[PDB]
Amino acid sequence: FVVKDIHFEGLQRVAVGAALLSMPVRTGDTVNDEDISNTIRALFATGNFEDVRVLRDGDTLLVQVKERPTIASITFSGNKSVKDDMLKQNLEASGVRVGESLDRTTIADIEKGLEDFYYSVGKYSASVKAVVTPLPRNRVDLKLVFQEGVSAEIQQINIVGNHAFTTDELISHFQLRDEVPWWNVVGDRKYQKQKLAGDLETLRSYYLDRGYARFNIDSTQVSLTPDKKGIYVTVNITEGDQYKLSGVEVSGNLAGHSAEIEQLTKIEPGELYNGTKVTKMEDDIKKLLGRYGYAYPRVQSMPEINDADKTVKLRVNVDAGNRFYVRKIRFEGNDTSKDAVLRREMRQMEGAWLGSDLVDQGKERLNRLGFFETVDTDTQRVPGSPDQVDVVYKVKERNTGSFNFGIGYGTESGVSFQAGVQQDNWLGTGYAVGINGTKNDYQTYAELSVTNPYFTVDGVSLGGRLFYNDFQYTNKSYGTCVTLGFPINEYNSLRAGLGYVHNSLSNMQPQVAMWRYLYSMGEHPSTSDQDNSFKTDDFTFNYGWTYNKLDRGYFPTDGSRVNLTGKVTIPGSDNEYYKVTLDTATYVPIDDDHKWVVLGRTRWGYGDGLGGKEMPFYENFYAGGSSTVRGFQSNTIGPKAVYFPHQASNYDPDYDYECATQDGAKDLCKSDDAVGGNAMAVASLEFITPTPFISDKYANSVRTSFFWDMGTVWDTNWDSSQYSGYPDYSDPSNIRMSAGIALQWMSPLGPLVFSYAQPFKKYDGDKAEQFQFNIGK
Amino acid sequence: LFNSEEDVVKMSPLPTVENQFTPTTAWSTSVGSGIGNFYSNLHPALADNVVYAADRAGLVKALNADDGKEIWSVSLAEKPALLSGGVTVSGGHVYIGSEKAQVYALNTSDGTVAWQTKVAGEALSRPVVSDGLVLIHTSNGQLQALNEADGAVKWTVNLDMPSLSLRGESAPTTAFGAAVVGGDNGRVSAVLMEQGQMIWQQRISQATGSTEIDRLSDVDTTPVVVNGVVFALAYNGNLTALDLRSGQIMWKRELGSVNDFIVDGNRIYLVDQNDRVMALTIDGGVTLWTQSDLLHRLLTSPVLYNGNLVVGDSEGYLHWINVEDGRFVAQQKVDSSGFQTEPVAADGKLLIQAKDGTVYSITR
Amino acid sequence: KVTLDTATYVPIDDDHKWVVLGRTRWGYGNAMAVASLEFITPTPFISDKYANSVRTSFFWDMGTVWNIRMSAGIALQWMSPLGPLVFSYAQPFKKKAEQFQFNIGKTW
Amino acid sequence: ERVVYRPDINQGNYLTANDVSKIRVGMTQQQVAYALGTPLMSDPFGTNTWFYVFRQQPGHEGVTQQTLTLTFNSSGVLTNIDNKPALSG
Amino acid sequence: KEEVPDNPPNEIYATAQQKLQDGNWRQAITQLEALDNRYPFGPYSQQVQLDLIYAYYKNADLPLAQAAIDRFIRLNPTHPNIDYVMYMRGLTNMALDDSALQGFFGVDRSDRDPQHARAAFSDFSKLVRGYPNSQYTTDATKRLVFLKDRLAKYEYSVAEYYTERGAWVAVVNRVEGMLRDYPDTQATRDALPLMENAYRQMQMNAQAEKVAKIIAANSS
Amino acid sequence: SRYKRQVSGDEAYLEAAPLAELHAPAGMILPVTSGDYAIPVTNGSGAVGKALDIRPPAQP
Repeated sequence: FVVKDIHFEGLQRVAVGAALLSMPVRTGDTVNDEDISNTIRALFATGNFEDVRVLRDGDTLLVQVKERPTIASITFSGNKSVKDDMLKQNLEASGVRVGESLDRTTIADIEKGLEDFYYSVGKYSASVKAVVTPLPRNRVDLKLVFQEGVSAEIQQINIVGNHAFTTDELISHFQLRDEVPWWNVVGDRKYQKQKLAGDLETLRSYYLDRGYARFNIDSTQVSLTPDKKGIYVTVNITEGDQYKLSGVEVSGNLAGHSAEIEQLTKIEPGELYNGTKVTKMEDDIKKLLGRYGYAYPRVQSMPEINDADKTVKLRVNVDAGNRFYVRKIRFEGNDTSKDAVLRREMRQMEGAWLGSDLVDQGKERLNRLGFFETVDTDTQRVPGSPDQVDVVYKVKERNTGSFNFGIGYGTESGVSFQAGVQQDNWLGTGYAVGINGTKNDYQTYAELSVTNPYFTVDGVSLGGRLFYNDFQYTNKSYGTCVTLGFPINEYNSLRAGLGYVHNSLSNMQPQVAMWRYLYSMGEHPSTSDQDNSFKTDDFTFNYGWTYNKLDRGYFPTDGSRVNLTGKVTIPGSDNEYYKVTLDTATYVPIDDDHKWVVLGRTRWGYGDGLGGKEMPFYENFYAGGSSTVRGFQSNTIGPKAVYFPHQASNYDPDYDYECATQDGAKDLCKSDDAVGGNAMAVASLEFITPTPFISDKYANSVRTSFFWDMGTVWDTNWDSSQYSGYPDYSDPSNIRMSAGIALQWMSPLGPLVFSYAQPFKKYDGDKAEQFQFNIGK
Repeated sequence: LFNSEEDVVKMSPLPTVENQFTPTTAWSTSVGSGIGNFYSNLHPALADNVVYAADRAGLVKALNADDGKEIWSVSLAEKPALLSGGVTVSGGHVYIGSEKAQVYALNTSDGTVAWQTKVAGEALSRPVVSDGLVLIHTSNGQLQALNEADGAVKWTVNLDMPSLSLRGESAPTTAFGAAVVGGDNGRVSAVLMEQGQMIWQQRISQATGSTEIDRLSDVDTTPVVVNGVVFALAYNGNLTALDLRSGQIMWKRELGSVNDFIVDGNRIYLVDQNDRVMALTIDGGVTLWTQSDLLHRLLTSPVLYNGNLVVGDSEGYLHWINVEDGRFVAQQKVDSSGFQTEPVAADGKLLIQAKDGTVYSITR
Repeated sequence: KVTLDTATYVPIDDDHKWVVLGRTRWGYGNAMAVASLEFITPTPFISDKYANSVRTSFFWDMGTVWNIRMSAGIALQWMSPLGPLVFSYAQPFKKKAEQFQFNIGKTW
Repeated sequence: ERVVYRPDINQGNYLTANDVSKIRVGMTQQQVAYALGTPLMSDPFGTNTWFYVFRQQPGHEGVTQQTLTLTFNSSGVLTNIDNKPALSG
Repeated sequence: KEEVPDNPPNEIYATAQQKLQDGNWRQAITQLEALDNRYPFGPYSQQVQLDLIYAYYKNADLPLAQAAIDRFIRLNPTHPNIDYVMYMRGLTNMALDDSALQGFFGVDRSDRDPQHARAAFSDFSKLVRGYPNSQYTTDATKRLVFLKDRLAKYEYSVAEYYTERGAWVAVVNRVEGMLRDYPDTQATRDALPLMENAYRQMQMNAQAEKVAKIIAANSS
Repeated sequence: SRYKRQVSGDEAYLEAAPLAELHAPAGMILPVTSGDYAIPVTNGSGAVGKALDIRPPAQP
């Protein structure tokens, strides 16, 4: 039989031509019932529907397929542990495409697939139910709902066959927890399929680090209680035996670096075996060859085990391969940042041999720049060349710019304003700008900051700033500065910068600690009154130096830090002075495990007049508080205010202008209120030693110490001849000091500190504060 | 927590009846702490009116079956033992397993350790004793037969293990010198006890309905042999009856799948995935009566006693069910934190251990 | 300095047009603790198309600094073409005062 | 005369006495490319000359360069060699 | 958003097209998506897709215009007006290059990531070499003439940075790259002094004199 | 969306200077050219800039 034409109806999903070309037998072909069934199989393949009827009443064939709504939209019920994106991506991967054919069989299948997904993510006992509803013109909407009980809780981890080590210690090293203490209820108990593998590798690492080179996990398995809350994990072990490490030997195609490899691969004979130090040895080998331009060396340790001698001979096989050269560096996703803003940061040159650590520390420098959410390198051999590669950096540019604006309005006070525009990475060129303002009702504050981090490509930054403040003692100041700051080693950094500062001082209380300063200026305000007003204009040469060698994160173990800053007034300033400062820190470990540490600290400072003028009192030094010496209120340690009797105090007595008031005493107040000194000395000896309230798994997370803090602040040119009846603040020997304890903790975003100290030596009016707390330092 | 501890099992409200049988505690004693939250097979045992009982901490105690007073106590632990597997008795020896792969044999007279050996991994199964062998099933699917006088292994057989087990309790049984045993792979097997030769084995469940849950198929029930027919029952699989020698399936039932079936009067009594009690005939499993009223009030192994089926639930009630129609007969007092382990089919006595370790003697 | 804060939301009516909010903030740098509860309503005079972005709220605030402060207030929020905007009115129960506030804040 | 901390600017391809002494007249271009590695510079303007420049400027100051240059007849036969061992400033 | 009554697809099409004629792309886009969702395989599907790629382009939904264009060229690679879709792939990739710098235009952004300009050049040249009769060919040619210069300015910016860093072999390699890829443009003629400098700093005086000869003979 | 400018049809590209090929001095050759060549085929009929009826064809 031969068919001359084919008839269809509906053709909702597919046109006549597409259907005809899809089927195996087409118009004009010799066909029979079997070929018609094959066309029905093609109709199955397109996956619309299956029920069909056929008729052969002449030279043409009539075929039709029953039409029902199949094209499905998807909507979900309340999913709690598995998020929407996870759910929908899993659904799509399963095969239920949005706006695509669907069927009861498909619904059942996707039900079981979703169940398999839930149980895979460990939501055992879950149930999946899916339903559909009709829509006009062959469409439907898929509604599927889930019920899911308590997540599976690992009842125990039961290591078996371990010896010389207890189960609780090994499971202490697991990230899984069979119990969470009521001290740490924020902990976790949820089972995870892949985390178990990570913990089994942690157990293997532990035994290999203790030296059991024959260690094998000869079976590991999981079981599940009939009520499916409880999961049981059990793990068989055999260690075999403990082994010593014999002399390493290096073989293979060494590129003449044999001396620098042998001296690296030394070990003392009879050393106890350890897996991490072997891995570190192999990594240092391939790092060493990497530094000299072999981007892709092969290294493989292949230990030989003497079960009789209890010794392992660690063979290391090395071949350097061939040198690699970077012909191109590329950046991608850099839609905004000027390309030089990326290239300037990185250390790998183009047209040079590939240092595999230089590319990675380039990526680190790009992260530490901060403009990018993510950075990831790739490296691809160019076609037709054995020796040279492109390196390409993908990035996501973070949105760095910020803008905040605020208005306030009130009763008993007027309008208030704030504004704050800032953007590091300015117009992509890598400048940082900021402009900030605050018109209060009784204050005005504004400042402008711009900093070019590469004024020259070597990394000399040039900063500038402008500021203005005024208040309604009454104070107004405004000024500018520019600073050049440029590293001199990885550790050691230097910076310098001119500055200018106007300030106007008015309506201040008359007191000995500043009236002599005004006298040195030739400003002679009456001590009976508060009409005083003084104006001046500093021109300044600032400088500073810095040193960091701490080689640690949150808690330093060893090394030192120093910071130095100073000022000199440039000639032609309306006042003239200098000051200097040091901060230092010095950590000395008293055991070579760095578990006991002696920490010294100091601060220093001095400042004085030039040309017979005197240093402005607002530049004075203050000491006390956790930043300086613990157990004292902040700034309390200096010499105290000695006020003159003054009428018209604060424009009206108001009954609270204590001491020397309009209705106050005839004589000088000698307050408890501390002015600063013009000179300072501070020291600490701090001893850092953990105590049995610890676990080794958090003994790095908490640090405890006790210390002896010493401090003194004095007023080097206090005239003891006129005020001989009052304590001589010219004398440095009034050293005051405390001792105490401190506790420090390091949650991921910042250190946190507690301290207790007794100011066991102190003098009149020093405000003690036994208990002190601060973040970050 | 954010998870709100939501409830999805919706356990059936408590069915209740007048206490016709007026169950009462003959005596009650504490044998230590309980098994508590750890699912495990510890249950009491009896010989010649001396009871023996055990604690997951390690404590083993012997009690008089009528007085409930201690005869002896041993701590059986280092200066916990994670004691498990559950007590068995033959002659003068008390055999006990551990989740740390030890097996202990204690003297009935005083409890002194007569021998102790290590088996391959945790011995979650109850030791099964026969004609000079102590046969123990481990969590590694190993069957190890220990010399009754000596504790040394005579032979071992390996049974395959799924990537995730349910529970390798799967205690064996002995018949005509062959041991018949379950296994986490869902195949009942038989081995020749003098020497461990494989005789036959048979798969009794479907697979591939899921990557995991629907192919959880553990035969953790004890099989039972009567008149030469083996009965076996598998978590998602069928109840099946088999010949002791052919290993052919006579018939299959889906009617129930999971737990601790028993047989008497040619009727099989069973507990399902969801805790419905039912009775079945040997002559092809069909429902004689069913008691689908207890679903998810996690039941225990049913014990036939005084013409009733006794079963304890997750919260402390001994449900008594009539042996010949599916109707409740009594409901004992709420006992200490519920039950999670078998009652023992002692003669005249009954004992059950609550999850807190209290043993209870139940009488009418 | 460090600041950490938590917010929880739970609707009262099943269309979620009526919903209630609790917020707590802790800050260190002197230190501050703040606790707040807010009720949220459909808006007075515009359709759901605008309600998708315009919001109105009534709130209780309690705060302490180491001072104690307590206030109750009505607030409006809008996501403008420029950026996200807050307007607020307050009548404090504890002690000049912050009787009106207006606040715009965006990253570019 | 500047003190600011520069990174180690290194340029070209690596040369040593052991490497360059492999090259001898009459080698085909492929064999000398194998002996030293691919030339990181070559004369673009219509001739075969190759430039093995090895240049280093590590640390704060001081620079070193070795210039090896090779030139080839057509079909790539090395006909002349020049090797400047230091920057003839 | 809300949708109009839909039972006559011609009327929802006519109102979508009216909104597109008006320039209310935010309405036309949503109503054409509604028509595509309700009648995806209807006769209007093709012209609806061409209107929808136009609305995505003018609405600046460029990654959706890209997805729809790739899907269209996949679905009908032989469509008789596929030249327009090729042209729209050029325009959408070039418009992805021409981004604002943090919302402000007119900064010389020629040395930001060129990959979208490179793709736009590839797709315009794939148009002009394939469909030389099409009316879009002359505009595509002027896009190409702009894009090549905009790429050479990137290579020049990198050669200038390596000149400042003093990586003279990178400077020489990149300017030789410009001289082989981008021979016939400004920025290349501006880069030749960088190559002559780099050769002179490396004491490769013969090459420096060759480059100075090219500069002289080509000096404007 | 940041692209608002170019999607307006800015025709700022039409200002871009024409291509201006180098010529080799005596005794030299310029490096061999590569794939970024703009084909010279152009048509006067083809409109440019805002004048081009970018809107989709009347009957696809």
